[PDB]
Amino acid sequence: MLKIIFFLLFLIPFCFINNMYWMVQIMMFFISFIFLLMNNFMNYWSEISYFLGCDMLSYGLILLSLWICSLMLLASEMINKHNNYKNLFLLNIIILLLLLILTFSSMSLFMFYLFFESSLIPTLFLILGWGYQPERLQAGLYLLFYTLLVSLPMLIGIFYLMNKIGSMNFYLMNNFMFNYDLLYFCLLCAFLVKMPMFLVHLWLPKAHVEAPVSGSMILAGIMLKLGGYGMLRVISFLQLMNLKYSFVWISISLVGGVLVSLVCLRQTDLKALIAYSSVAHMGIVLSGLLTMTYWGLCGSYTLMIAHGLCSSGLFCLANVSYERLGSRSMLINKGLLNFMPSMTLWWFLLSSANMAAPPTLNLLGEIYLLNSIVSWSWISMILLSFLSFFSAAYTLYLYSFSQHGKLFSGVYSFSSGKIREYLLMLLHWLPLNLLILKSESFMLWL
Amino acid sequence: EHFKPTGKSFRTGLFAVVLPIALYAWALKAERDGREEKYRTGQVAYKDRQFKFI
Amino acid sequence: AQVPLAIVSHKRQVCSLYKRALRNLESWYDRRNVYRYRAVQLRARFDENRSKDLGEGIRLLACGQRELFETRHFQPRNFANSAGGCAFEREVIPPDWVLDYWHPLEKAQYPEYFAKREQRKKEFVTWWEKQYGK
Amino acid sequence: AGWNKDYKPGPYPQTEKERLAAAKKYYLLPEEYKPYADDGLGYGDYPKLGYGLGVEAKDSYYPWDYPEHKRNQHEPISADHDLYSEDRWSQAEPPRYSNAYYFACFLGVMSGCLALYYWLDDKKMYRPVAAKQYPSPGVKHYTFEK
Amino acid sequence: GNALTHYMKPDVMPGPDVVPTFDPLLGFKSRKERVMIATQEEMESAKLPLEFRDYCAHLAIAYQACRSDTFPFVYKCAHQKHEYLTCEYEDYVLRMKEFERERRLLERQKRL
Amino acid sequence: KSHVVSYRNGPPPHSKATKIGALTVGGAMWWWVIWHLWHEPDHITGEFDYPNSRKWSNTELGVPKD
Amino acid sequence: EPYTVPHASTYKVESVPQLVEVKEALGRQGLKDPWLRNEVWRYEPKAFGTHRSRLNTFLFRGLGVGFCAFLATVAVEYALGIGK
Amino acid sequence: PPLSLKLINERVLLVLKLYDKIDPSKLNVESHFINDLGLDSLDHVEVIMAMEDEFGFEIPDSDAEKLLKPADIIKYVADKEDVYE
Amino acid sequence: MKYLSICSISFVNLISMSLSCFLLSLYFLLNDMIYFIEWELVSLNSMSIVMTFLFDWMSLLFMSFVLMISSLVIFYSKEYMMNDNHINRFIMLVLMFVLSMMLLIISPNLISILLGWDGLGLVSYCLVIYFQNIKSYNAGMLTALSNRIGDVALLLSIAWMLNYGSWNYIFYLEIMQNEFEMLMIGSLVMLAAMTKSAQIPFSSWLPAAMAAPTPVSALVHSSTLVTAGVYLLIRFNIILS
Amino acid sequence: VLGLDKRALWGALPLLGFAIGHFLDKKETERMTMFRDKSALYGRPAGSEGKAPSW
Amino acid sequence: GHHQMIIKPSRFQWDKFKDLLHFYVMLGVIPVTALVLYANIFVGPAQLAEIPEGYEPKHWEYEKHPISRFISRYILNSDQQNYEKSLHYLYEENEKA
Amino acid sequence: PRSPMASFAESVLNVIDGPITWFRESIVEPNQQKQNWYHQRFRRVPTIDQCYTDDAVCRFEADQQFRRDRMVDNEIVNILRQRFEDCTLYEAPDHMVKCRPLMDQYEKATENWFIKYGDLGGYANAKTAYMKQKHRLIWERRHGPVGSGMK
Amino acid sequence: YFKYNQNDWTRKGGWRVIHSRKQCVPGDEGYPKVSDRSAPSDYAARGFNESPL
Repeated sequence: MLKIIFFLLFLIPFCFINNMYWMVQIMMFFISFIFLLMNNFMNYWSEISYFLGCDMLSYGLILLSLWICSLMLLASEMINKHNNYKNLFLLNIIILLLLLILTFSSMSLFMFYLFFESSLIPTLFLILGWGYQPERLQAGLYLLFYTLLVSLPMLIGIFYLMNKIGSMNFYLMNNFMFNYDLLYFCLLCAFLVKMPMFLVHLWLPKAHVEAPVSGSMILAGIMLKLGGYGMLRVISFLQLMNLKYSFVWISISLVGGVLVSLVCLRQTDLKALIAYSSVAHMGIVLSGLLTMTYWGLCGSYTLMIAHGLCSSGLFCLANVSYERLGSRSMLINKGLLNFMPSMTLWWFLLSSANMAAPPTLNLLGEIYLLNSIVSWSWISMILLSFLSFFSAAYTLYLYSFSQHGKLFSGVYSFSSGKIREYLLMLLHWLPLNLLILKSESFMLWL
Repeated sequence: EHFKPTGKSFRTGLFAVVLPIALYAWALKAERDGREEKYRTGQVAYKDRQFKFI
Repeated sequence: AQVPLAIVSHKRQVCSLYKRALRNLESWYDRRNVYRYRAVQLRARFDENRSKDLGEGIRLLACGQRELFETRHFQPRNFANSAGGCAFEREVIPPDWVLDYWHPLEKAQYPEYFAKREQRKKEFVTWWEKQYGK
Repeated sequence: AGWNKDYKPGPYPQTEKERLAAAKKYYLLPEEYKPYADDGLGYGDYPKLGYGLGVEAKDSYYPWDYPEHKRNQHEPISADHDLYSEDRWSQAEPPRYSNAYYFACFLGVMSGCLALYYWLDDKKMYRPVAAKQYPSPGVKHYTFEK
Repeated sequence: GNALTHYMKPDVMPGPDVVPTFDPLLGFKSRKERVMIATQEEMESAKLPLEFRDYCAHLAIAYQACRSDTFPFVYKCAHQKHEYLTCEYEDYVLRMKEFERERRLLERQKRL
Repeated sequence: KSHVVSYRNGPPPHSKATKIGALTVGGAMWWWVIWHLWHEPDHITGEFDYPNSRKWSNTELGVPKD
Repeated sequence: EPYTVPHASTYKVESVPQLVEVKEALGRQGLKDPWLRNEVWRYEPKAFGTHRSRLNTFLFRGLGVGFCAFLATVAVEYALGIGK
Repeated sequence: PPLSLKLINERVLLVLKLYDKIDPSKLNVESHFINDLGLDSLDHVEVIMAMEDEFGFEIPDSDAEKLLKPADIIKYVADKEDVYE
Repeated sequence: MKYLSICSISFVNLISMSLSCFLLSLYFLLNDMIYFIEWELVSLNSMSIVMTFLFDWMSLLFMSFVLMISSLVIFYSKEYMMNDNHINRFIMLVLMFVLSMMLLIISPNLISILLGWDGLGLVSYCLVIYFQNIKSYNAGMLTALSNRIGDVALLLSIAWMLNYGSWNYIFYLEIMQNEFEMLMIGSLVMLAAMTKSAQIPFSSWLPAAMAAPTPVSALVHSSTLVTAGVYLLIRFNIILS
Repeated sequence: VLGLDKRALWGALPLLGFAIGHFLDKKETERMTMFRDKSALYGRPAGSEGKAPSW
Repeated sequence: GHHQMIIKPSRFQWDKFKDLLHFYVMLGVIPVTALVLYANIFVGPAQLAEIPEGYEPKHWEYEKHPISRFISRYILNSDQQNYEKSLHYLYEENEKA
Repeated sequence: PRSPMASFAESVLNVIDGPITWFRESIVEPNQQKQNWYHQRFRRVPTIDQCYTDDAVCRFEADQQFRRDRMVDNEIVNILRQRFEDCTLYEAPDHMVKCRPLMDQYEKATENWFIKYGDLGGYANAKTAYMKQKHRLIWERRHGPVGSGMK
Repeated sequence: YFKYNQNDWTRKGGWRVIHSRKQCVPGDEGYPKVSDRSAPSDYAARGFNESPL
């Protein structure tokens, strides 16, 4: 595992040498290939190195980050085009990636938290540094302060577990089952925030709408998963307490998913709409996760991988349109099929994946969470039908409205799509399908 | 900026989400408790347990 | 050009109601021989009111319009090639400025055409400056 | 171009001198301008426009600046234009009947024929024949003629 | 015919797909028996569907023998199809007589 | 946008292929229909007589004598 | 050119028996139809036929030939000893 | 196929000549309907309806007030079909 | 391709494929074969998510006519659509429409149906949206949401049929005729069949999809979505009957 | 076809980090040798054992 | 001849992209086809043989396809190694607590 | 080949089979090498009951053993499903009489599977499965077999 | 592929074929033909009956 870490560390100096922007991604893509060869993992931890291991769960999430963090560099070519502190920008991602790799590769719960939040600050610099609109302040704080407010109490819950278990290592924790009501709320309300839950999602539409394209990728790509990944490790020893209060979370997320889907239909901003679509699906992920069944756990792991690639993908396309039309509102963006017809194909495939269209990896995960939820209670069929219905209602509205109609009138002349953009879109979607072939690996982490 | 807890807004917000959540969260708790009670009591033979594989 | 003024004379409200009344008549009685028969009678009903005071006419339009709406067809005819028609503006033509972003080799497939457009561009600016004062 | 902070609505207008500036601020002559009721969920001093039969009922043949939206150059946009848009809940002409009328007829017909069908479920027309005499072991099937 | 009579005077009409309710040998000095032609093995070997495993099986088997003999030009076996239909018509008559018998008998008991 | 256009008039004459084709399509249909009626007239009417249950005698059904 | 515009003098309302049926009605009612000479072109019989001709042709096009082929079909069948 | 301007001049006049409440002599490119030819408003409506069916589209009631002589109608149809030849 | 119309290229492929499938359907009729090939994705809790293909005369034969009609509709469109634009765009959708309907037909597995089933829900939507007028937009939106109800129904049926350990419904339909789970699967699949077939009150969308080009209407309302629901029920006819 | 230049020569430094990273963890496995060929599930049979330990 | 310039967005970038992608995917397909063809035709699969009486197979012996034998032998850690490192680490970690 | 088409059918099957058999016999098979691959065998390890409450290696030993046995037991059900799967296809239309015994084998296996691994969800481990058994047995002696209720 | 590399018992992936019983009709060989598969081990063998182990 140290092979990855020391590779990244020695790539830090590449931020300082000039005319090395493009030589960075290749080193970032090549390491993904090298990491892609060392899959021999199992449910239990493997490749121990001083505190760094990796199981099938951590592997897929790590590999997802390397892929996504590599696409960030492709997407944010404008930073290179205007030399807008590109060297500092590169160092932000290389640091950020290292924090993620450690976070998932950490074997002890305290470490996971140590790099859990620490990744936030590199993200926070990203929003303020390279965001256009003035609201990146008022969205910079929300991201920082919702997270800190609920992560600091989690730190107490972590330490209280040493004095009982005597250690942080995940395997040793699973041997215990705790009965204290507050402790349950000090290790899940901290992750329920970052999922996010419907009622505490108020930061998500602000952070995503204002953050740059690259920040949108990682915020939607890996930050929403750290909440999901964290839960998968800490419901193991909260099984008893999970049964007394699960019905509160399931109802909120399920009803939260439906209500947000209606909110999606009344949006008029591409960035906002995609961001609210994240809350909709993340409600199903959390819902199935708390069902605790074998299906709900394997499925939740799957959907987190698939959704991140998609929602990250859809943020590419919004940036492409915004870069030229200059406005992210739906009213400006119309009939793009008649300006950039080649682009509209990628709009569809990424859009179709978001609505659980086949043969994507997204449908495999969504079939499963749906199974666990139904088994949990037949009453869940009511909204789970509504949520899947409306989860396509806004996706069509997102795609159709922005691509189909007659062209805008005031738009000034702008460049057409470039090869970089097409290559970026392929790398987002094409794995999202081929992964179905080897779901063997990225599914059975239990 | 133009929001105010004017009662109409409260009445709007009350029925909008809070009761759908509360009523439906109540339904989930009710249905599972009834179903759970049978299992704990030992009513359902393992032959008849639904969703064996879930 | 001329942009229509929203204010509509009472004389025009009768005119429009007459046009709508006849077009509605066609939908019910498609056939021309029947249509021309009934359309003639419809024109008669207007001439038996042509000699009336406007204030009385105000009462006429009100019931004249309501009965029309009360007798609207469930599938009114339109012209397929015009506003509201089933086949209206099917195709959308991008703005001219698209052409200028073709790859230079692509432009080589129509060298005459792009040769001319750039002569027009020279004329267009002088035309635009005069029209809007530059 | 400005930013959102430079364009968000001002607080609800309270005075005629304030109304006139507000109407000016949205390119409206002072008679159109009509802020929302300000119950507490109001949109501030933003106008109230549309809310009628919908966008598609606007004159199609007028030479709009933006034909696609059927809107003019600097004209404001209704706060619920996303709902009364041409593809959303709008119609070209007023509906023939009251909204209640349509639901009654369709459901009224449907219920009126659900009961009839189910009342006749017993009185199935059957041809005058006995059941298939599938050969079963140890059972005695005959043929009529001696 | 119809089935309102069964609704208005159910005492006389045996009803839909009526199974016989009187003794089969009643009112008969005797009534001869019915004989199968096709064994279980023969029915299974040709994958004869269960609803077609009635007394007409042997003719149905003969139909497949010929039909498979000239496939796809099955019109060259139109003659064989006539017999199988010629036979299954008889069973429909037997079911009809079986029905009338009960209807006539059911009337008799009402009278007495 | 067919290249042919006619104003207050019937369309132009028809090529030989179109003239023949109309008869061949219509003619081919009728030839099929007639032949089936000739060779299979027993499908429109019942290919098997519907027996008059009433005509049957009480004895042949073995109805006992009251 | 795509077409030629005929002269208004050509169209005479008395040609079409169907339109003339309208005028006697309007005379009885007391009105007059100005836009009547327009409709004449639709009912030119030589180029549009009548209701009867269009109906006979539409249903029975090729029936005469269709029967004639059938007679050959019966001929071959008899010559192949099939009909009996 | 392209609709030549000369044909538009022919097609318009053909319809007007067939209209029985007009004079075939006065009828010319430049004549006015309500002024010269003594057409009523309702009569002028019927003429436009013929023009609509003649060429196959709607002439908006707002824009029919500009059509006060057959030359204007000729220009209108030419503009819609953008045949300026 | 650069010198051959994609319609000309397309037609020969489909007709030859249709003709070959026709020969097979005859072969499967003679022997009364049933072939069931399937590839496996992942398994857990004694369960398996698979792609499955059931080749019998009924599947193969109807698969042929979908190709025969489709081939001619493409060739027909060579002249219907020569005039506007984007013939290459249009036909590449129609081909994707055939394959989706093809996979729907063959599928004997409830999960595998979703592949062709949802693909039809999407590709069909694109064709309806083909023209750029507003009327097409409203038409296309109505169909996808109308079919998306059927899409939702099958998703719940998948969860319920988990109780029997598999999604090869063509094997359990006739031995589990009584139990409540089949009645719950048959209940949901009925909705999925009703929506694609445009029954009451879902009939509204089928007239709306006329906004598509006429070749599309031939493909959607002759050998596809309208017939999709019927074929699904033909595979579920036991519990329904 | 690669389209790589002398700037990629700097790539050796990250590859240097790879080998150093590989070396340490490989050295770590040589520190993991107290259940090596001793666990109940892979432990060697008691007596007549292979000279070189597996892994 | 007689055709009308119909204005459409440029396709060159898309045309170029489809070409470049097709080139580089082929640039990988020919090697792997050579390897998989070389592996299957010349090396071939193993044969499932019963374990001799007292024989200890090396971990790579437990798999069939020759390429899979190669990966597990020189590219990946044996399953025993990860199993028995994990035992050590859990042992030491348990001693912490 | 009594049928005309079947006579043509076999003609094609000769055409598609002829080359591949030759190709298999001519190139692939003759040029390959002899090599044998074996089957993993796992020595049974002590169950969780013998493990102490403080040692983790012994618990880790059993947890992995429990998981491997779970897979074997997950799919021994899968095999039995495929048998009833295959009988229904190889015996239709008269398949009810023949699949009925196979389904009886299947349903019994599921219950034994569900009595052992059932209702544990994910995170099921040797400790949890064994402890379900201890509670199940206690209830059995006190209230009799499940499904009869308590006393 | 469907003649040699079809799915067998030593793998999970790969295409797996379960064909039905051909209609045996008179004139065919041994008309009173019966399914040779009787014991449960016969079904879904996947080539397992002829393995060496």
